[PDB]
Amino acid sequence: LATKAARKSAPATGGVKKPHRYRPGTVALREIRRYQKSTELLIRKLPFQRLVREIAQDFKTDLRFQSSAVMALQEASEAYLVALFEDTNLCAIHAKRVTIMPKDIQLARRIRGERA
Amino acid sequence: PHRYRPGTVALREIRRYQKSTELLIRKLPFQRLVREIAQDFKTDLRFQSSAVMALQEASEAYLVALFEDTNLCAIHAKRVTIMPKDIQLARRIRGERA
Amino acid sequence: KKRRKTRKESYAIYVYKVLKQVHPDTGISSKAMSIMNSFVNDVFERIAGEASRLAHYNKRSTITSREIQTAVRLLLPGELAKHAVSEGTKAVTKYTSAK
Amino acid sequence: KKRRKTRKESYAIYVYKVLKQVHPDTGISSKAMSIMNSFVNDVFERIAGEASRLAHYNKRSTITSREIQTAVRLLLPGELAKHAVSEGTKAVTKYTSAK
Amino acid sequence: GKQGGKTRAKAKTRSSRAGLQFPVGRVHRLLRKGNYAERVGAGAPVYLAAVLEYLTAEILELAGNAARDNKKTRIIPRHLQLAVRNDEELNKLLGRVTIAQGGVLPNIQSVLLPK
Amino acid sequence: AKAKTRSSRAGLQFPVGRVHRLLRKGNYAERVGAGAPVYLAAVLEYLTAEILELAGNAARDNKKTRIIPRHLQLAVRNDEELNKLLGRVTIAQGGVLPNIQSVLLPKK
Amino acid sequence: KVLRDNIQGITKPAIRRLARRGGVKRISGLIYEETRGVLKVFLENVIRDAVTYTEHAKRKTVTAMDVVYALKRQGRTLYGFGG
Amino acid sequence: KRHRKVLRDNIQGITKPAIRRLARRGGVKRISGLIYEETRGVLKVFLENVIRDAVTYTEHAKRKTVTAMDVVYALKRQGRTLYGFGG
DNA sequence: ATCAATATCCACCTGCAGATTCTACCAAAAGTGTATTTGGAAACTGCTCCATCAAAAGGCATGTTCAGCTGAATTCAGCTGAACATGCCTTTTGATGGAGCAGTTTCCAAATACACTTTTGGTAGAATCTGCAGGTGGATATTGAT
DNA sequence: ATCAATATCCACCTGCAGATTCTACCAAAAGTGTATTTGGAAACTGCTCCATCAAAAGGCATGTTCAGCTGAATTCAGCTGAACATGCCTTTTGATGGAGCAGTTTCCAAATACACTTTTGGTAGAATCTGCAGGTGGATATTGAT
Ligand SMILES: [Mn+2]
Ligand SMILES: [Mn+2]
Ligand SMILES: [Mn+2]
Ligand SMILES: [Mn+2]
Ligand SMILES: [Mn+2]
Ligand SMILES: [Mn+2]
Repeated sequence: LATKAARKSAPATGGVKKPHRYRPGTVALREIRRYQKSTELLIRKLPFQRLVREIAQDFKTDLRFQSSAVMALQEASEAYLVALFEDTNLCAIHAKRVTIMPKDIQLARRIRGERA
Repeated sequence: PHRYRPGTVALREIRRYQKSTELLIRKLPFQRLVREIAQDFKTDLRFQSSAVMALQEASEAYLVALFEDTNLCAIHAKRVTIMPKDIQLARRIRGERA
Repeated sequence: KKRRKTRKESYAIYVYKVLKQVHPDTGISSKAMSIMNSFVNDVFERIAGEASRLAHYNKRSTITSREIQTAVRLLLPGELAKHAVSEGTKAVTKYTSAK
Repeated sequence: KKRRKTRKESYAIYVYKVLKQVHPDTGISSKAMSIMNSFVNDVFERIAGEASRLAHYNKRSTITSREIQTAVRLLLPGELAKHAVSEGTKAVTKYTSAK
Repeated sequence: GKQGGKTRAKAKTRSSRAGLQFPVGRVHRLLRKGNYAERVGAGAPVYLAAVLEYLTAEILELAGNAARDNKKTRIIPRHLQLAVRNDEELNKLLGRVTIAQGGVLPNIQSVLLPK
Repeated sequence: AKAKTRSSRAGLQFPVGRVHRLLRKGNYAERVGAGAPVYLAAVLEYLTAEILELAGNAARDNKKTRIIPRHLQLAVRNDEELNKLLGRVTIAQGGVLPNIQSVLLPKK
Repeated sequence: KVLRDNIQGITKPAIRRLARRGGVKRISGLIYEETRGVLKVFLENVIRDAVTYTEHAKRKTVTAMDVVYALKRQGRTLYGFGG
Repeated sequence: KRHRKVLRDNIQGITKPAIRRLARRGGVKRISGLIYEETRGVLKVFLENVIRDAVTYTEHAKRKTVTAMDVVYALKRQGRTLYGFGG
């Protein structure tokens, strides 16, 4: 090559930019939308089964559990935790914040009558 | 002239009302209110004197506590002045609205 | 050895009949039916419970359609209570029409 | 002549007897007594209710002191319950042991 | 006088008489074995059965719609949750009840959305 | 034989014969054991003593002989366990416990 | 000042007294109307049940018993008017 | 030796991401770093309470096996009625 | 306001899990038909416990003035979210031994079912008293001003 | 800091209002003494269902880096509630018929209890459907840089 046009023209496609990022909070909303649509449980089944067994064993030893007794506990456990968060959220928002804090969790329960 | 600062008289009123137990709404107005509402449910009703005292006891007991929770909400929001937002939030978390 | 059965009643077939009445071409998973079954029993104990207490409150020893009716009114919210009562009375009236 | 009764049983005299055992020199407002009574009825109803349930769960026809015990274990907070169990067992034992 | 336990006429269920799908026979029976009152009259089960049936029709009509909405034919628990939580009255009635595998209604607080 | 009530035997003040009659006619079950009413009676009485003890004390603190509703309330909401046991229970003419959120006290 | 409404009968100083027992120090001007509404819902719910008990009892008078029973259902259990 | 492994610290099986998921369904957009430990505590208590009652129901039935029925009854006591497991 | 970069649809596809479908078996239901028991509607009648009036009483509505508190506006340290790399540990498919629920028969301890006797807690005045709530006096501790 | 105004204590003091002890009257419990019944425990044992092992693979969890933007701190004004001084309109406080809430007696519709006959829902085992969950691929939004 010696011809007319092409001479060390390395900077031709300058429109190709570097990386990509979602602004903080965009993904968090994507996830909310995501989990609010589903019903699958969200705590890893085995770890949960173990916590249950640990607690139970510390109230009474040598105990057995129906697979479903454990599922029943998980179902109740998350249903409870999820609702707790809805309230917690509301408290944070009341303080004109967006970040839930323990302070909110505790106010939610105080009003609810769990540690009032 | 003499004059107490805003929030002082309120403070000793808290101290006084917390100490006592007497009802605080005026009996007749309450009597009238209870009867007015009941008429919507069934007409020509008599109310045992004790039925009304019971309702008043329950109602005030209810309101006082709602004011407790309401206070916590306001304070939660770095305030001292309770507003409607505070009653509403509390009723939501309590399960009466949410 | 022996022939060891078990037996555990449900409202399943009945939930199903009604199911076919409202939406003729729709089905229901076993999990959902389990739930429908829980619901029915729940409401049943709630209504039967109300009735129970209502009867003692009045030194009554029998629970009749009348106890059930106010139990329903005490337990079911607005429009739903209104409709259950029509259905209840309806059924009772028709039942007693049998000579 | 007259002839008209009604009758109203109440836990009042047993309450009073107990007051005189703890604080022999302390009296009690009429309204205070009305609260204590309600209280005893309440706890009575709550306990019997729980024991009722225990029996059905286990397909049993009778509510024995075992039912009362666990019913108590469920209904009362830690210490209160611990003591109520011992008091309970004490009464029943003392009853059988001697007649 | 046992000449009656034979030919002609023939039985008819009580649900049949009431005009119901639900088990009047079974319901009346459950009322006795649950120790609610000493005695239980005949109309008691008929009524209760009418009410229970009625309510299940209400939840099923509502849930079946949720089924249609998500292009499904077999109602699943999520359809039950949606139906209940979207109906003010059913929501009230089952306000202390948790339907396993039902999830929650999608709802994001306004102040959480972007600019 | 010269009769002496069940209460006497179980060694308690509360009426065993009554708790029994109540349980039967309560529609809680088909049958009722001989010991259930005794057990239950013991429990009712015991808790009754618990509250009276505590309220008796409240009276003495307010320098009073006769126990009134306020006394029962102070006794109850001042005890972690009895308070939990009565958390959804409101005692008429009992009022509340003195308590003011610190954020509200005077600045100096 | 003559032609009154009943819920308006529950006056500002009364509501103010309630709040104080609740430990409130400063109160927004809008709390009174808000409170009256809460009280109305409270009374409505309870009385509806009480009167329902009244009617069932074939009575034309609401007894303290009816009020108590209604409260227990609201989960508002009250001591002092029965058992 | 017969059997048995010691169960301890399983509360940490409640992973940061699992709790973050729960919050999301709960409609929570942002979370303070101190929430994970709070939530663990709150849950431990929730569980002890249901398990206590449930296991109490068990011991009463003279059983060594906790059934769904146990859990279901323990939950109705706490006012947390669960549908779906033989109610 | 474009374009690029990802996420989000959304209908098409079909392989498997799980509904829906009979065959039959059977036991507990549920129903049908005399006989016996009784709970409560129903009519009255007395006796409280209400709703109505009047006078007699004590809190509320009002309007002014200013302290203080709530928000608004500004700033900035860092927490917390987004993304990325790596390696574990949950999830899954299977299979086994055996604890331990859950049937079944089988009795006796305990419980219901009258009947008879004794006692006792509730009630209705009737008289007796007593704890203590309002009232006083006067000291002293807060509160707010200068 | 020094009063000066109020509020808040403490010690008494005394009347009335609502606890007391008093007596006597039953019916209703509750105790006792037989008789008939039965719930449910013990003693097997058949047969779900739980605990436990294994072993391969993929989906998640952990840990780290980087900086957008969020909470928290500071400041400052307008303006919302608090405190205040009393007349006035309504809420207390009692008396006075009479409406119902209840004791009481009666009488039949409705509930039981008992014993056959009979219809029906639960289930164990196999056989055949069939919504639909994942897998794609590519058309359709939704962000975020610029
Ligand atoms: Mn790339
Ligand atoms: Mn100035
Ligand atoms: Mn790792
Ligand atoms: Mn004396
Ligand atoms: Mn200025
Ligand atoms: Mn004056």
